[PDB]
Amino acid sequence: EVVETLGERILGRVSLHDVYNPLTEELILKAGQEISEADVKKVEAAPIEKVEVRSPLTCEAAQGICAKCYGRNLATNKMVQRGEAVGVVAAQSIGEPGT
Amino acid sequence: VNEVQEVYRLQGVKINDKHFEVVVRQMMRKVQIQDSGDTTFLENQLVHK
Amino acid sequence: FIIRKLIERGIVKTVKSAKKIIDKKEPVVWDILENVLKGHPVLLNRAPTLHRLGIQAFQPKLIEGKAIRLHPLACTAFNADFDGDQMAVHLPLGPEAILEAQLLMLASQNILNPANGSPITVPSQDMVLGLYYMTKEKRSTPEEPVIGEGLTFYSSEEVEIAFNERKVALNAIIKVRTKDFNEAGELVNKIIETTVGRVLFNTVVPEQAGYINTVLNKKSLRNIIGDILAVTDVPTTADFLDKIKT
Amino acid sequence: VDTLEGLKENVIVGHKIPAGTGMRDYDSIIVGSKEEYDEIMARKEEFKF
Amino acid sequence: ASLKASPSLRGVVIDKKLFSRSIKDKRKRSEDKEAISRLEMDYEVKFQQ
Amino acid sequence: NELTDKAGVPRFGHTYLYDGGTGQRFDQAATVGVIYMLKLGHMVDDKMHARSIGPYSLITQQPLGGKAQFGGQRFGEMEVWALEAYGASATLREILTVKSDDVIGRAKTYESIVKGETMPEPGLPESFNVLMHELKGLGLDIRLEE
Amino acid sequence: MQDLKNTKAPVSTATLNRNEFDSKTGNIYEAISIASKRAVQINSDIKKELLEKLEEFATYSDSLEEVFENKEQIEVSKFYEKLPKPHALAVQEWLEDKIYYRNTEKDA
Amino acid sequence: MARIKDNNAPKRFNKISIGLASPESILAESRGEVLKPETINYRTHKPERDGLFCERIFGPVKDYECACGKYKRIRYRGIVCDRCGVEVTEKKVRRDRVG
Amino acid sequence: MALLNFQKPDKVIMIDSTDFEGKFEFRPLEPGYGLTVGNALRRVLLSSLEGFAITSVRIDGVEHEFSVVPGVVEDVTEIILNLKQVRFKRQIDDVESETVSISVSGKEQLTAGDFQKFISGYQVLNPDLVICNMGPKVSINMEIVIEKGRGYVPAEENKKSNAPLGSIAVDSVYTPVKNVKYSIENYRVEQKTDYEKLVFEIITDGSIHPKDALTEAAKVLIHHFMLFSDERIT
Amino acid sequence: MALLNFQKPDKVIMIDSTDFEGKFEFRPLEPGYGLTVGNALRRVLLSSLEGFAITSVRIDGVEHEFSVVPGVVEDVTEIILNLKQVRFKRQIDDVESETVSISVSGKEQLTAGDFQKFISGYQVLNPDLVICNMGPKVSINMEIVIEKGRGYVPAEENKKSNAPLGSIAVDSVYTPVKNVKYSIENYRVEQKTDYEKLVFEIITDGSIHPKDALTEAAKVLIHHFMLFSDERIT
Ligand SMILES: [Mg+2]
Ligand SMILES: [Zn+2]
Repeated sequence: EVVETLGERILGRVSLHDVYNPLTEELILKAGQEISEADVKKVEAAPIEKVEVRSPLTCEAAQGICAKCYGRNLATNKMVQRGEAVGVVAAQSIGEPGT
Repeated sequence: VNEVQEVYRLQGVKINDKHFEVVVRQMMRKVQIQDSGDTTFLENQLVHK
Repeated sequence: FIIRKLIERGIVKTVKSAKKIIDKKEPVVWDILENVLKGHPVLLNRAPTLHRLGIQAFQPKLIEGKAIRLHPLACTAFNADFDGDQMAVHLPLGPEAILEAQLLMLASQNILNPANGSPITVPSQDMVLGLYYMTKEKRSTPEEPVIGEGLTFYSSEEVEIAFNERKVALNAIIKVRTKDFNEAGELVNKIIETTVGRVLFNTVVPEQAGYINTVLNKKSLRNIIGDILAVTDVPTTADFLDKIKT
Repeated sequence: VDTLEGLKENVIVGHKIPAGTGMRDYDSIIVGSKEEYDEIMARKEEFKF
Repeated sequence: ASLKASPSLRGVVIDKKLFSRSIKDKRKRSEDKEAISRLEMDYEVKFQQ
Repeated sequence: NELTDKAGVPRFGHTYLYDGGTGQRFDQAATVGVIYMLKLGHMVDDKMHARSIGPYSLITQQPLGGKAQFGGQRFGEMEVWALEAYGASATLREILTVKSDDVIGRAKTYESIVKGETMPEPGLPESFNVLMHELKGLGLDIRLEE
Repeated sequence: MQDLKNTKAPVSTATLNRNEFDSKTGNIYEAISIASKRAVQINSDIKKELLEKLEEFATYSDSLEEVFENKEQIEVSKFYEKLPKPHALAVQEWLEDKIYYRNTEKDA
Repeated sequence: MARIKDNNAPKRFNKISIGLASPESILAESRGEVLKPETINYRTHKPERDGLFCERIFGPVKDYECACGKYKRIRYRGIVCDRCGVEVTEKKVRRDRVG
Repeated sequence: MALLNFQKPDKVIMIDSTDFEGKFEFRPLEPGYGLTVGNALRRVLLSSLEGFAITSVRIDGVEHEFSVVPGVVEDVTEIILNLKQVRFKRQIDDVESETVSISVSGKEQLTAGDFQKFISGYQVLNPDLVICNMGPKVSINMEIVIEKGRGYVPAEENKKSNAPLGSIAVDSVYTPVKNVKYSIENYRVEQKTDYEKLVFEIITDGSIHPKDALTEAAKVLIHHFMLFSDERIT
Repeated sequence: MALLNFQKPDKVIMIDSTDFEGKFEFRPLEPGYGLTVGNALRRVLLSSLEGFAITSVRIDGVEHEFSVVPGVVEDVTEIILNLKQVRFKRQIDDVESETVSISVSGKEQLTAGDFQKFISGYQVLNPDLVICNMGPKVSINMEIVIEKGRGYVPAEENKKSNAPLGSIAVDSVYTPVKNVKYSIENYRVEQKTDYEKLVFEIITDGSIHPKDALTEAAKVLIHHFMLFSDERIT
């Protein structure tokens, strides 16, 4: 049973490849463009089940990560900006519900 | 990522996968040497990639 | 800062005299402090600081008593109840520190949880109970009639007029002509069957979010705040939060 | 030899952390009133002509 | 070296106490001997009663 | 129930109340009665404490701790983590250097606030020098280089 | 010196839209840096102006213990007290595109 | 009055280096040798000569005053003594002078 | 003598005011008086104040509410909702009940002001209100009834035996007052940050000015409280 | 002219009233006006009425409040708490304060009525209140200060910088009105069975008769609402 929807898991990330609708053949997801809510709605209405997104696990920045590699700043619901201490935010977010 | 997220999901805690991905990336920045070769590195040495 | 204003006003010329005047608790001290406070937020912190929302910038005002007054909507961020909890106040000094407080730490900016992106400044307890009580429908039965059931209103204005004159009940089911999305996403006037409390709740909901026709619980409120923040900006969401809290 | 690149070293030493507003490329920004700069450059152009 | 109230103490003085060691002087020593003799006599009077 | 019926009190204490500021009766009845209430020894008089400047330590050159000592609040590790997460370099810097242990810096900042001038440039904290002296006392050659 | 009698900057703190604030630079941290530097400059200018105003009402009273109530000095200080703070003025300047900034390292 | 504005701004640095400390460096940085296991005299409660609290090695205890109290006030900066050899400087030098 | 230690307010400050909306300020008020004054004024203003509205509409070619009028985009319900917004002001004194017969043709939009040429005892305050949208060769004929009432009266309570046959009962917003609100902020006097500051807001349809509504409500309250005088108690 | 159809009430009718309790009726009232009139009057009655109380006490042989009088069963804290409950009423016009010296001996109980001999400008309404219990040979020479005010003034605001040694500032409660109750009943005028009758029950401490308490509350409300006139709006 679907516990987490694909739309809830690809929201805010960055589409790695130009993804076309297999039926009607339009460019739904653009390479290097953040998946907004409109893209989520388009994908949920299209026959797409796996989306290849850029993740911190696979960014080649020399020091740290960078904005496209990461995705969306969940505190502001916009693209993450340069200088964000995303590591401390990640650690605090994981550790807060530990209690 | 999935195994750590399952523990939080079993109690209704919503955390984005980006945080766990950042931590796991920090968990895999080193490699284990097995052939010394002609470099200054030595055997059984955990070195940054 | 009070010493600077005292010296500037010509009341005193030295620091020690200004300190003595401050310690004497004169009306001039409070007159200076009222304007000194403005534009100078303070960081409130409750320990343990599990996430970054444990430190938040608040614009202070002078109040009587010896207890810090904290906004209820921030409590969920601080994990703070009022059974004996204590908070710490830190005062930024430099202009860059004040700018960081006003633009990165202000509680009205910390609406979303950085962990998941969902709102964290969501109504809770008495606020949610009141909103639920206002937006729940009541059906008329022969034993207990509900005043003003089945009435049609040209706008939320007429609902407000009838409610203020005690001619329609808060939980009565009525029909109101208001703006709502169509199947194409455009806002068009239509007659919706709703409740008086829902109309009153929607008088503070931004028109870009359409019309909300559901009984308000915590989950629905969280989703609604997220949607309003998605369509509008942060200040509109903050005003909406304050209004629905009231 | 520690080069003081992370947040902890700069917290201990008391320097600006390399995150947020303390990034090293924000220390070389020269600001001023746009009107004053425009007036100064207009005067410079008038003197040059 | 005075004791000063902190800027939170507001109260009313209800009692004060001073405890001192008697100064050892020669005349005070003779007076103490006379007083201890008188007290001893009074206490043998109480003993006999 | 018997005692409330004998005392002219509604059962379960369910009574209709009237608002004092408006006069309208509340929509639903509310539980009203008499409760035994205690006053605990955690009084706001003993808890409130405010410090701008005060006594500092002679070792760490940092504000003392305690209302009796007129000390300052502790900005611990977690608070620094929150400040870093927000990205406040300036606030963290003021908390680290000029508000705690930059001996010259704090005096110059007080003077600058009183006189309205610009904020002083912070210097090396004194606790770092204590750390360096302990390291040198452990026989380590610690060198600060430009 | 800008007209301090007709400024539109808020007197107290307000919820400023970050998207408008960081639209020009693409980074709110950069905008905060620029605004803070402009705020320092504005504070210096305001201090100079206030000192010039106060030098007029420099009643030469040699006594120091007595408190002197000069109405004109109090009026001037009151006028400058209710003004928006220098960081607020810098923010208003930044939102109105009245701040000039440049990077020496990038321009070299 | 206000504090004396010390114009000696801290020397900015970008690195910290650590290593083994030579005996020569320890002697070169030191102001003297601690010769007695005393800290303060039990009869006068004053720092002992050549002890762990010596004012000859670690600095004066009083501000701008020497041990024997012959040279006093700011006029006599840098003059150690003819008698007690205790420099007339700020007592804060007791946080920087080593033995 | 009775009010000597009292922290009395200065006077009412009209901060912003139009013919439709108005906001007033009362300061400084002693603790507990902002609520008293604001609630009393709001209750008097939110009572069933007097005014004129439309009580019956009778459109030819229509016999029930859920019917289609030929050539008109909106149904009868929308026409009634629009007619409920027409605001009237008395012009000729001692005019209570009036019946208006209206025939409009050759227009793409039937508005409230088009009734003005047929209305004698009243004046339409909003002549730019779209009553209905009609087609090119569409002639609309309607008989409306303008009466005098108090507050908000629904259709059931507003049916009159003098209405012509075929009329539809209409809810009537007789009251001139659209909305009344108040807020009580904290006002500082000397070392007391606990004084009160009352901010009043009145929205009115335009028949009465907000300041006039405030003065009339205050007059009613004053007249009621004058009866508790020593000479007026037996 | 729209407010002329209002049903103006006749007057306030005193049904029963002693010097302590009183019952009044307000009739006829328009639907909804009994509530506003009654609540406003109740708030003003409970909040802003003047009365006389003790502000400071000095007992011979007593240095501060946390002490004991030799021979008296009660401490000085309990004596102060009993003195707070002594209610006074005016007997001579134009008196604002009075310092009373009382010397009582030979009685096993010191009561409030013992002060009437030494009081010239006031009357003690509760002479049976037990101030303290004393032995038959214990003499109390005390001195109280009776002043005028409204509401509750703590001891910190009654501390006089010129008061003699041993003076203890005492918390003052000035409110003369103890309880206000009001009910709204249905009142019938001719063919209308929807008018209102406001029934008031006022319990005071005896310093002010209930009728004059009602008149004073009405006067305060009237003074507040007169500021809403046209001439006082800017
Ligand atoms: Mg708690
Ligand atoms: Zn010497």
